[PDB]
Amino acid sequence: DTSTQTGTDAITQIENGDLFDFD
Amino acid sequence: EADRKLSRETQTVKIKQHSQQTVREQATQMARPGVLLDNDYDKEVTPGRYQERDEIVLRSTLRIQRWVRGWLGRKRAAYLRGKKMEREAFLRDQEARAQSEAEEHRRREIQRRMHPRTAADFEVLYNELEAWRLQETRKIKEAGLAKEQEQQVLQQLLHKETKLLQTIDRLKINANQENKEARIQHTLNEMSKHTPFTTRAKELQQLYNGLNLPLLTVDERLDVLLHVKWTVKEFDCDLTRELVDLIDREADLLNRGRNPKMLEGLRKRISSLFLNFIETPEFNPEAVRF
Amino acid sequence: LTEEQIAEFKEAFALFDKDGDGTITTKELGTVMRSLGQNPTEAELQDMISEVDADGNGTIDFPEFLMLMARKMKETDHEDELREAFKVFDKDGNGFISAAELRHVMTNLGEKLSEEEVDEMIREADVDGDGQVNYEEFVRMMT
Amino acid sequence: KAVIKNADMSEEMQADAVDCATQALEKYNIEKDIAAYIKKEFDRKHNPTWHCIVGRNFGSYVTHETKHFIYFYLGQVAILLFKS
Amino acid sequence: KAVIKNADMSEEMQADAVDCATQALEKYNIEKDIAAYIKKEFDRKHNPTWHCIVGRNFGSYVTHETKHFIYFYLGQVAILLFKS
Amino acid sequence: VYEGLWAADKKNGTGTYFYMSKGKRFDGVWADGAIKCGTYSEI
Repeated sequence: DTSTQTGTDAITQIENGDLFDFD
Repeated sequence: EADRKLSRETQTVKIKQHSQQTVREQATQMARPGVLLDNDYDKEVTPGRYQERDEIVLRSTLRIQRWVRGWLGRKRAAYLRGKKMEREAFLRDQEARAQSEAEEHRRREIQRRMHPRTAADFEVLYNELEAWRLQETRKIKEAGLAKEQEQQVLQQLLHKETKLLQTIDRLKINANQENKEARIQHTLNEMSKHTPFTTRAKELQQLYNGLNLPLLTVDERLDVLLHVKWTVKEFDCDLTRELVDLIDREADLLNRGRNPKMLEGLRKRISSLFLNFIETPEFNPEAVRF
Repeated sequence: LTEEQIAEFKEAFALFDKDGDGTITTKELGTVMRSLGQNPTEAELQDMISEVDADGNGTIDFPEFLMLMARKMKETDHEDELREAFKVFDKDGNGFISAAELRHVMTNLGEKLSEEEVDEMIREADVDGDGQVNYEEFVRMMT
Repeated sequence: KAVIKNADMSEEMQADAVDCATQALEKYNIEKDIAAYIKKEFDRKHNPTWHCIVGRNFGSYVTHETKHFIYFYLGQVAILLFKS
Repeated sequence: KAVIKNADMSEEMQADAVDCATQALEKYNIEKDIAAYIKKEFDRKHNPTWHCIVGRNFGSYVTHETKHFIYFYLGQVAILLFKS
Repeated sequence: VYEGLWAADKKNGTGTYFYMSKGKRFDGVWADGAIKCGTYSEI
């Protein structure tokens, strides 16, 4: 009856001979 | 009485799937040759080619934007087509309604011309006849021949006008008879128009309508006449006695046997007398109002 | 060019502007071309527009409009090829990619994607949040 | 600014229903809870029992009682109520 | 396949309502029209009292009689079948 | 206070009811009864 709707890049490189001691 | 029994609640909300997975920790270990052995289960792969793709993605996005612009233009064209369709439908509906109204007005005018129940229709018909006579007289004057016989032409036109007036008068007489019948019916309806007096008036109106009924059965008419005679004898006045005598005469004729066409006039007489008696304060208390 | 093409062009011109001026402005020229079923990029639309929006009349009269539109319609393109290209361009093999990333790539690559157009397309497609829409299914839904 | 597409109730009842709807919307968040509160308030004031439907998009087609069915839209949702 | 969110009725009645909803959905493709067809079918099938609601975002709490309540989801729409 | 056009009451005419206590006003048409459709504002 009703109708409705609705943080920066970092570069680190080991240098040649930096960490190694020859003697 | 009554009381609440029970109830249930259920809401249909939207639902969706989900996907949850924890992170994965991996460790890559290298070893010196012979210091630590590592199981080998790796798979070799081809070199491959990597490319650049930015230009291809840009071209694809340009094509996609072109298609999107085409779709937007299609939507605009669809809106325009909907507006045009609505305008055309409105114009067609208005034209059809205007044509129907004009046809109804023409039909009403034709019906008024054929049967001028309205006094306005009768006046319009008389005015139209007068205008036609004036046009005929103007045509005769324009012709302007046989001045001696111009009187004869005028006499012929007068005879035609007299015939038309006689036809109009006959139509008016028929309309007047119909209007008198309609006025009697409307007065009867208004009298029956709740109170006990209104109920009595309604019963009297029902009896009168039954008396004035077409193609009624002989037995039904006799029973209605007997009921009306009983109602009249309830009042038992002088006019009531005369009406009862007339009703008894009609019933005796019907029982003796004859064509109802032979007694239709007497039946109309009895109906008129009964209506006149009913339209009295004694028969109907509401008769004071009318 | 032909009778049917002229009727289609008249329908597109009426959709762009039905005032009866007999000409279509440069702003609505792109809309008319889009309603004609063509899919030209923004650069090509500008190329077609400025190639008739110089004479000073403020619009393209009937003859120039019809000849230019016939020249434009002489070209042909395939929507299936574009759909396959988009399916391949989708990063995942199945064609399921992030809507935000795809919209950003489209806006920042080549012809910039309009924000309103992208939002309308996304709303029409209604991609699933739980699982990214496959390329073929998204193409079918869009067209 | 309000809207009521279709309703069947007294003028005072409609005003009371409108006032109740605003109070329910102000004092409730769940649509079903607001509908239940409105239904209970209507039932306690308009000859219980009755029922109501709350949602966002739904076509309605039912046969309610005479002068026992109202419908209106407020805020973001639409409210349809009718006595069972 | 249709999933019944809630149902209080006979299994045959529930199956009959499901068949009516599927037939109405195949025939009527409008939310108001499908509900009207479903309501008409439901009234003629089980009992004169019927109540069919069609929608996708309609969640309501309304009292219903026993053995005369149903709420099922078919495809993407939500169907609520009951007796008024 | 109800002010507007009526036709033997319950008429679908422009009418406004001013609920002073609530401070609101409802304007609409009393179509074949007390009310069928209208809009309520806060005056």
